[PDB]
Amino acid sequence: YFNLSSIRGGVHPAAHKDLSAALPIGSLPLPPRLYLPLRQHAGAEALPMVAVGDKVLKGQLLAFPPTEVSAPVHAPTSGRIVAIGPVPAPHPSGLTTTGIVLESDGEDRWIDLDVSTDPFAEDPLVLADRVAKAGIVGLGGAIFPAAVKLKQGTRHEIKTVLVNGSECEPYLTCDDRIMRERAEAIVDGARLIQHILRAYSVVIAIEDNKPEALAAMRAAAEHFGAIEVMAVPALYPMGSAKQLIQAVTGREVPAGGRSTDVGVLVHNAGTVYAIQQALRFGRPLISRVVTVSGACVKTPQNLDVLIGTPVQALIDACGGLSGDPQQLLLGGPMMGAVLPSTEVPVIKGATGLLALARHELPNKDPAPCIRCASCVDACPMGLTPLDMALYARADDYDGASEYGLRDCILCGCCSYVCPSHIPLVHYFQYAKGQQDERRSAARKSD
Amino acid sequence: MVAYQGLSLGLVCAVVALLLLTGNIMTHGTIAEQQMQDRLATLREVLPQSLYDNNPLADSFKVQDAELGEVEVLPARLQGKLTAVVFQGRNIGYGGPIEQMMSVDAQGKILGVRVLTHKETPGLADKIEASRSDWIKVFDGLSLENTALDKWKVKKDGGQFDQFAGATITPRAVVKTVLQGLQFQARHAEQLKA
Amino acid sequence: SVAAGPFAHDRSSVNRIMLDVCLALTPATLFGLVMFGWPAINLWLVTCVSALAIEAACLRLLGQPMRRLLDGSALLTGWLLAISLPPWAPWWIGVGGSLFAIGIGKQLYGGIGQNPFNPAMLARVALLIAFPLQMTTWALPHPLFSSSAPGFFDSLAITFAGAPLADGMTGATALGNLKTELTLNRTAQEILEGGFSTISALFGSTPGSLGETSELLLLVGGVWLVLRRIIHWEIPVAILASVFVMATLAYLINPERYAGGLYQLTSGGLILCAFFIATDPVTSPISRVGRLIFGVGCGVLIYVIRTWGSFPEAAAFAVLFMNALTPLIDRYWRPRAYGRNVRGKPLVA
Amino acid sequence: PWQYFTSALWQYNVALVQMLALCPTLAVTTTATNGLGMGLATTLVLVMTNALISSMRHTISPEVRNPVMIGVIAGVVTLTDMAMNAWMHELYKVLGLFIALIVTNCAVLGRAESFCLRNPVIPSILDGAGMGAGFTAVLVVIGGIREILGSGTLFSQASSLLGSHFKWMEITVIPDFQGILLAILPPGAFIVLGFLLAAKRVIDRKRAERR
Amino acid sequence: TLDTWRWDKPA
Amino acid sequence: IEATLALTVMGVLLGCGLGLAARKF
Amino acid sequence: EYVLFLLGTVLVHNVVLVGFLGLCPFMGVSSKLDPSIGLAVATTLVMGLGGASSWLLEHYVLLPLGIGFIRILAYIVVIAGMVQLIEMIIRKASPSLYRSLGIYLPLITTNCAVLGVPLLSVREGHDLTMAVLFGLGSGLGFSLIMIIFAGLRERLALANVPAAFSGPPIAFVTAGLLALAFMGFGGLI
Ligand SMILES: CCCCCCCCCCCCCCCCCCCC(=O)O[C@H](COC(=O)CCCCCCCCCCCCCC)COP(=O)(O)OCCN
Ligand SMILES: CCCCCCCCCCCCO[C@@H]1O[C@H](CO)[C@@H](O[C@H]2O[C@H](CO)[C@@H](O)[C@H](O)[C@H]2O)[C@H](O)[C@H]1O
Ligand SMILES: CCCCCCCCCCCCO[C@@H]1O[C@H](CO)[C@@H](O[C@H]2O[C@H](CO)[C@@H](O)[C@H](O)[C@H]2O)[C@H](O)[C@H]1O
Ligand SMILES: CCCCCCCCCCCCO[C@@H]1O[C@H](CO)[C@@H](O[C@H]2O[C@H](CO)[C@@H](O)[C@H](O)[C@H]2O)[C@H](O)[C@H]1O
Ligand SMILES: CCCCCCCCCCCCO[C@@H]1O[C@H](CO)[C@@H](O[C@H]2O[C@H](CO)[C@@H](O)[C@H](O)[C@H]2O)[C@H](O)[C@H]1O
Ligand SMILES: CCCCCCCCCCCCO[C@@H]1O[C@H](CO)[C@@H](O[C@H]2O[C@H](CO)[C@@H](O)[C@H](O)[C@H]2O)[C@H](O)[C@H]1O
Ligand SMILES: CCCCCCCCCCCCO[C@@H]1O[C@H](CO)[C@@H](O[C@H]2O[C@H](CO)[C@@H](O)[C@H](O)[C@H]2O)[C@H](O)[C@H]1O
Ligand SMILES: CCCCCCCCCCCCO[C@@H]1O[C@H](CO)[C@@H](O[C@H]2O[C@H](CO)[C@@H](O)[C@H](O)[C@H]2O)[C@H](O)[C@H]1O
Ligand SMILES: CCCCCCCCCCCCO[C@@H]1O[C@H](CO)[C@@H](O[C@H]2O[C@H](CO)[C@@H](O)[C@H](O)[C@H]2O)[C@H](O)[C@H]1O
Ligand SMILES: CCCCCCCCCCCCO[C@@H]1O[C@H](CO)[C@@H](O[C@H]2O[C@H](CO)[C@@H](O)[C@H](O)[C@H]2O)[C@H](O)[C@H]1O
Ligand SMILES: CCCCCCCCCCCCO[C@@H]1O[C@H](CO)[C@@H](O[C@H]2O[C@H](CO)[C@@H](O)[C@H](O)[C@H]2O)[C@H](O)[C@H]1O
Ligand SMILES: CCCCCCCCCCCCO[C@@H]1O[C@H](CO)[C@@H](O[C@H]2O[C@H](CO)[C@@H](O)[C@H](O)[C@H]2O)[C@H](O)[C@H]1O
Ligand SMILES: CCCCCCCCCCCCO[C@@H]1O[C@H](CO)[C@@H](O[C@H]2O[C@H](CO)[C@@H](O)[C@H](O)[C@H]2O)[C@H](O)[C@H]1O
Ligand SMILES: Cc1cc2nc3c(=O)[nH]c(=O)nc-3n(C[C@H](O)[C@H](O)[C@H](O)COP(=O)(O)O)c2cc1C
Ligand SMILES: Cc1cc2nc3c(=O)[nH]c(=O)nc-3n(C[C@H](O)[C@H](O)[C@H](O)CO)c2cc1C
Ligand code: SF4
Ligand code: SF4
Ligand code: FES
Repeated sequence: YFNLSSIRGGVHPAAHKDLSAALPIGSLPLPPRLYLPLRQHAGAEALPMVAVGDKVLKGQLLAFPPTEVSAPVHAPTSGRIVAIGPVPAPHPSGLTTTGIVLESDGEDRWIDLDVSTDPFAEDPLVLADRVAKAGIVGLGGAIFPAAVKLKQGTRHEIKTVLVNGSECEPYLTCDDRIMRERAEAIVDGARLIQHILRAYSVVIAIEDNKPEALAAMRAAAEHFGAIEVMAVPALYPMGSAKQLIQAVTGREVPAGGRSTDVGVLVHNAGTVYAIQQALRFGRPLISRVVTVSGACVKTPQNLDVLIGTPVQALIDACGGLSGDPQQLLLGGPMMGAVLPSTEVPVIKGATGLLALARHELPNKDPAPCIRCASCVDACPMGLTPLDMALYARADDYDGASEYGLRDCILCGCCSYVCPSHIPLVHYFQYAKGQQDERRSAARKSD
Repeated sequence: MVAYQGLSLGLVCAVVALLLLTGNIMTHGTIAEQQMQDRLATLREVLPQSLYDNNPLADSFKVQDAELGEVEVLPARLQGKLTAVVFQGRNIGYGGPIEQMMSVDAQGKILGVRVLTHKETPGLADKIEASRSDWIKVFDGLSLENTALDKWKVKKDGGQFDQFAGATITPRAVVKTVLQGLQFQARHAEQLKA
Repeated sequence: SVAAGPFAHDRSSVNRIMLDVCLALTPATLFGLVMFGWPAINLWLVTCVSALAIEAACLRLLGQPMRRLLDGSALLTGWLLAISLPPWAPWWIGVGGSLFAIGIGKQLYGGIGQNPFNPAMLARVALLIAFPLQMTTWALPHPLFSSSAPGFFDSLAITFAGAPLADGMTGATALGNLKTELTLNRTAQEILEGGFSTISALFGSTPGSLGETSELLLLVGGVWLVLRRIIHWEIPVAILASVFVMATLAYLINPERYAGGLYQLTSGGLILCAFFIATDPVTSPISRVGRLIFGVGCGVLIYVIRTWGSFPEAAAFAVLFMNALTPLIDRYWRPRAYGRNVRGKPLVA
Repeated sequence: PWQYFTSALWQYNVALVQMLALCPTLAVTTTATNGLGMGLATTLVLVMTNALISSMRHTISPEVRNPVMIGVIAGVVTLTDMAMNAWMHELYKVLGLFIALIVTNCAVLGRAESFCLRNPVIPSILDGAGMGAGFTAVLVVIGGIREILGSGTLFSQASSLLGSHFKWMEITVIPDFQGILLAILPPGAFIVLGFLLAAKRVIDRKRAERR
Repeated sequence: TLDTWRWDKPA
Repeated sequence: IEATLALTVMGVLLGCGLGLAARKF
Repeated sequence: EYVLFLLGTVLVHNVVLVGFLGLCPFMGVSSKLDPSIGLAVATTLVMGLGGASSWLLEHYVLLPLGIGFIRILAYIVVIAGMVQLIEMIIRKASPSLYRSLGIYLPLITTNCAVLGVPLLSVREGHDLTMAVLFGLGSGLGFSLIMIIFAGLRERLALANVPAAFSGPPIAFVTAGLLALAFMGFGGLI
């Protein structure tokens, strides 16, 4: 503890968190139809179990995992299946994907949940498989199944459960409100995780730019001992698992290794809240919290949205587009993607619905690199982005891999501090995609 | 096999050596003449033909002094009588030592000064060469009796000799060499003065 | 085509950097121009205009967009070359230097960010080598509006054409005077007692280059540049520390032969080279240890060629040598990654 | 057999296409007359060596192929030196070491080892003559482009170096010119050579596009 | 398809 | 003469050395 | 002292920038750093041994017998011979060693530097120790220049050099500028 800070890089972008983190979490009227993609997680894609025209209740297991590394899909609301086919996906390409379409009946009747009894009584494996049959996908961006992470963590020895409450992305305030209003729930979820993984204490960390969240967390968790609330600095690449681990524990996650090596596990606050809900009440992951902000939105807010709700309904709920949105990002400005259209659904990993106007989007006129070395002074991983970009532009991906293309996390600190405006992150993404394509080809060859 | 590998190499070396020897026996003669003629051409630029009769590069002296060390005085005798003596002087300049030649007559009057070797920066102190400026031709009537030991310096130090625009170290070295040569001739009488 | 992130920026630009560097150079350039007068102004104007025009022509030939002219990469080089030249120099000296730098040194390699050598110092070295007489004629300070400096048309005849200046308007500086007097079998103390004052040399009351003369306004500009986070303190700190330490050691060893410390600092283009010229981003290391090595080597070479060399100042030569050595330093002193040791293999825990 | 002569001048140049024999190209080039003299000496030695090797082609055991040939080359070089030290001493003093440094001339040995071993005497001789004319052309173009920039004058002291009969080549360009000193110096050689290489590239591309 | 979609090199 | 014999000796020494080296290695 | 002589040979009297010796392999192999380093080490070793052997032959065979005009021939022959040996003995006695020194040895057999340096030594009339030091200095200067020009050419391989100058012409221009930068060391030693 007693954070080492360091980080060895980082930027201070405009937070813009004061225009949305005022109102409480709103609610959505039930939209007519929901589009649920069958791949809302990492790894394999779940297989459907219902047919067209079937009647399902709120919480039914529409799709099941084909392998260990997957996650089921649960019906957000009671209704009738109308399509098991192609649906638009929340991807920059705009291509379609396999997915179900559910017509909202409007009754909104819950299924007979399999509630547990005395959650602090059972062995860790039973709780882990209960989480597995809950749809938890780790709503922090990595969309990785929480059950696999917990099962792997139980194998080793864990000395600390680190709740990643440091929402660092600009314009995003979902974590702030979810921690202000659900402090008891997040503390109980942290306790349940600490029981699942035999550990010592939880070190729940929040950034210093959220005094209300810190006060609420400290008020909620002061009678139970090992629970701790920590104040990390206000840095952009601070929510990352590796950077937060280095800041709190003081060690470094070895390259090509997992967080369990240093005996620390990282979970987002929304993921821990979902785990707490699943363990205490048996409710699967059906809805989450998203942040709608930007200069083109009449009323920025945080909305509790069902999975599969179209983006257009979300925009209409918050008043409407008060002008022409130059960009419609899905997530923070440093990692968001351009939405092809407003009919795209909301996957479990969707974090924001930013509507950036012209005055918020900086102009960029690319120029030759002047080798000012401002990239090296901002990279959290201590790489040399200029050399990586030079080798990627020359199609020498092998040379770029030597300079740190393997360890890059695409945080976007490169292009933020570039005098001659260069899309360094675009180069890195293109090089990684080319490496993945070559790897796929050569693997198929075998 | 080993037959070719050594036989052909030895044969090449032997035949080529023989041909080179046949060339040497012819060219060794004519190369010495060319080098001696080059030496005479360099010497003649400061010594007019009428003054000397015998061959200057046949009776070269070797004189020890107290400062310069060993000298290479070449006499120029018309009829058993010394008329001019040609020697060389060395002095540290800016880019390195400067080797110049002096051809001073039997009465102490300088008959001409030429700079043989120098490594000064071109375009700034290259005027010492007689093919670029007439400055080196200043020492043509001066001696140790019409110029006391106050005018044998550049104008910067209070003398009578002009200095190059932007370069004074090289003229200082040349004037010092000329003065030292004249004083060396004055010290060693008879065999150098007559 | 789809657009990639991030969608945020810090409003930085190359134009702002170059304009800030020019603004930092302005207080010393004004002091230099006022002290020497109209010929200095004419030389500076000619050098800057020639730099801009030749950059425009080179951009037109190579096909690059004309917006590259507006980033200040050529105006800064012209400014540095003009302030690095003798004050009362002919126009063709400045024009030739500008053509040799913007051209061979910068545009022949592709443009900004591609050249491996410093353009301004390359032009200065080429001018010194090609024309030694015109680059070693230092005019005494003749302040503007002083009743002794030439008028506005006499100064035009001085700068353009070839009218000889005067008998008595040209003197010797400090380093060259010290070396000459040492070659005149005088000890290294008598020379500095009656031929050098530190207070006047620090203010800038001595003959020298156009902007080199003042070692205080340059220091203020460099400090402001460091506080603006445009340059890194490693190179200036290393250069100044190395030169001062070597000079002090030499003075302590042989006081009657070596002069060091204040004399070495307040003489020549050491401060200007350390702050504004050796900190060229395109031709400097990108690491911290690399920058420290760059600065230490620059200082050592500058002092070595100053003391035992054949030049009175070798800031340009040291900078060019270290620019040549830069790529090896870049490829052998890369910063440590995350979760890896210095050698690069993964950490063990 | 004349086709090789017409091809070795521009299509395959010893120092402009094959990137060989750069030491004499860059060192003895300060005057056009020096370049012409070096080029002609190299042409003479090339012709003689090539002819001798072609005549003695049917042997030269491959395992010892290098030194043997070097031997022959060395002979024709050494004799050459001892000729021009005895009857062209004024030219010999200027060239100095590089007249002796023809044994290691990469172009000479490469052409010897690449053509002479598989061709008759006359094609060998013609090839050598073409290579030497190409070398001479390069050493005259670079020599002139450096001399003009350094002093303004074209071929100079030809009456002394190459004999009074070649006085007619003494022509002055840009009278009343002090010249740029950098062209004579070593930095002036590499830049001029690079510019000539780029000009050759450009003219070749223009011809190819016209084709 | 989506799994075969990859980024285009920046201009 | 005393020179050609030395030249031939050095030549045959080099030839025998290279031949023995090629044979053994 | 010997340190001043070595430094002067390396910097003040560099065999390439102000000597114009061994330019063809220097401009043909410097595209890649590892071959440049290998050839630099190999040529340093070869030039040192060649200088030592040339001095021994000149002061023990050529001069006592009265024949000097054969010198060039003798020198090259000996050096060539030696190089061949230094090559083939490396092949299988240390097979791992034939990846950094042996592969590049064929080149330096005829380099104009292994021949240039000994003749220059001959002109100055150096002794055995001085000749060996001169050879090693010339070698360490050839290295110091190749292992510095390779870096620049590799930096420029990834640059944006115009299509009319990419490759050899830009290398020649960079070499000219590097010689103009080395010119500052003149007269220091
Ligand atoms: C005139 C005497 C000057 C004396 C003083 C000179 C002092 C300064 C020297 C400056 C020389 C010029 C520097 C500017 C070069 C700009 C290059 C622009 C880009 C480029 O490569 O353009 C190409 C140049 O033409 C070529 O590639 C052809 C070039 C042919 C050169 C022939 C002259 C050889 C002699 C040079 C001696 C210099 C000595 C200097 C001491 C043609 O455009 P591109 O094909 O790249 O277009 C691509 C678009 N698609
Ligand atoms: C990369 C770091 C290199 C560190 C180098 C440190 C060694 C250099 C300094 C010690 C040598 C000082 O060298 C001393 O100075 C003078 C010039 O002042 C050198 O040079 C002097 O002699 C040479 C040879 O004749 C000529 O150029 C001229 O006469 C003069 O310049 C001398 O050889 C020596 O007397
Ligand atoms: C891009 C275009 C070129 C810009 C750079 C050149 C600017 C003009 C420089 C011209 C220089 C000519 O050089 C100088 O000319 C001026 C007038 O100009 C002459 O001046 C002459 O006319 C002026 C009035 O016009 C009189 O006051 C003066 O007494 C008389 O001498 C100078 O005697 C001469 O030394
Ligand atoms: C990018 C900026 C470039 C700036 C270029 C400026 C070029 C200026 C050229 C100056 C010309 C020579 O300068 C001039 O020389 C001549 C004779 O030599 C004399 O001047 C005489 O001829 C010039 C024309 O050449 C007439 O303008 C002048 O009235 C007359 O007196 C003066 O000395 C000086 O006016
Ligand atoms: C090598 C790096 C620098 C590259 C240099 C590019 C070449 C630039 C020109 C160099 C010319 C050198 O030659 C130089 O010619 C100029 C004309 O311009 C002559 O100049 C003469 O006439 C001009 C008018 O035109 C007057 O301004 C000048 O005062 C007078 O001397 C110089 O007396 C001579 O020294
Ligand atoms: C931005 C607006 C303008 C700001 C600049 C205001 C002017 C500043 C520059 C003034 C410089 C001239 O001022 C001074 O003039 C005198 C003679 O007059 C010169 O001559 C002398 O002055 C100094 C004064 O200490 C003497 O010690 C010294 O022996 C000698 O250099 C100086 O070298 C020069 O420094
Ligand atoms: C009497 C003559 C004295 C000449 C002095 C010349 C020294 C030049 C530099 C002056 C000092 C500048 O002061 C400098 O301020 C910067 C402001 O970011 C500090 O900060 C600097 O280092 C820190 C780490 O230590 C970095 O994280 C930071 O990015 C960098 O800017 C430096 O630690 C300090 O060295
Ligand atoms: C390595 C990084 C730099 C370290 C610091 C470098 C400082 C500058 C170099 C200092 C060099 C001193 O150089 C050396 O000075 C000594 C002084 O003892 C001179 O020595 C001379 O004077 C001393 C007394 O002072 C006599 O006893 C001695 O017999 C005589 O030779 C040497 O001839 C000279 O070689
Ligand atoms: C710049 C940042 C790094 C600073 C590092 C400081 C480390 C060294 C500290 C001890 C330095 C002592 O430095 C000492 O100062 C004296 C004045 O007292 C200076 O000496 C000064 O006055 C003497 C006469 O008194 C003059 O002959 C001399 O030219 C002048 O510089 C010298 O430079 C040095 O002899
Ligand atoms: C021509 C003159 C040349 C001058 C050359 C100067 C010597 C340079 C070579 C020796 C360098 C040794 O470089 C070695 O690098 C390691 C990292 O690998 C440094 O390690 C450390 O350096 C600095 C210490 O200030 C820290 O800020 C840095 O974070 C850390 O890496 C060691 O402190 C240093 O010993
Ligand atoms: C790596 C960094 C190393 C820094 C340098 C440290 C070593 C410095 C050695 C030089 C020490 C002084 O060494 C010696 O000093 C003498 C007298 O003092 C000076 O004086 C020299 O000048 C003349 C010509 O100017 C020379 O011909 C002569 O050899 C010598 O007298 C020279 O500079 C140097 O020959
Ligand atoms: C952006 C750059 C703009 C460049 C503008 C240049 C304008 C001036 C053109 C160059 C100077 C022409 O001025 C020149 O003057 C000299 C005498 O001084 C005379 O020229 C004479 O000397 C010059 C010296 O280089 C040579 O051309 C030649 O030896 C002879 O013609 C001519 O009058 C004219 O060639
Ligand atoms: C890595 C870079 C290293 C730089 C070089 C190391 C410093 C070298 C300094 C050499 C200084 C030469 O200094 C000059 O030379 C002579 C001999 O040549 C020195 O002489 C000194 O060393 C010689 C040789 O060991 C002794 O015999 C002598 O008693 C002593 O005085 C003088 O002090 C000076 O006149
Ligand atoms: C650039 C970047 C930004 C990140 N921002 C956050 C964040 O704001 N909140 C968070 O919890 N994790 C953040 N992370 C890390 C992961 O999203 C998450 O912490 C971990 O990988 C999986 O946690 P989960 O299992 O709780 O989803 C970030 C990572 C990177 C690389
Ligand atoms: C801090 C700093 C220093 C600079 N120094 C120089 C310099 O010495 N010479 C130069 O031509 N440009 C200099 N520039 C301008 C820029 O670096 C120049 O365009 C590149 O060297 C061109 O390749 C400098 C710019 C900055 C920001
Ligand atoms: S995107 Fe990759 S290279 Fe760039 S700063 Fe982030 S981790 Fe470093
Ligand atoms: S920030 Fe931009 S200009 Fe600076 S080194 Fe990195 S890529 Fe180059
Ligand atoms: S290396 Fe000298 S000619 Fe090839």
